[PDB]
Amino acid sequence: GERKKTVKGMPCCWHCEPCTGYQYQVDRYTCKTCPYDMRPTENRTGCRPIPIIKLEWGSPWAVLP
Ligand SMILES: CC(C)CCC[C@@H](C)[C@H]1CC[C@H]2[C@@H]3CC=C4C[C@@H](O)CC[C@]4(C)[C@H]3CC[C@]12C
Repeated sequence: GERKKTVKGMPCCWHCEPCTGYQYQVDRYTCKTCPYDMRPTENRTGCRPIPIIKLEWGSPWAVLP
């Protein structure tokens, strides 16, 4: 769940830094950027649907109506 370990001139030892928040560790060397249709979960690998909210009957801004 943490990509972009960039290899130096020698292809043996790498430095690992976090990718972007909206990006993924889908592959070892690819940040996937899962689309806006669904939000990253706790682990940065694998997409997860966004929770949905609606007009709640107990909404504080729906008392006077
Ligand atoms: C007492 C209730 C059930 C009926 C009468 C409600 C009337 C008086 C209206 C007039 C203005 C209204 C408030 C206007 C704005 C807010 C801020 C919001 O973040 C929570 C609800 C709250 C606090 C409303 C509550 C209901 C309210 C006080």
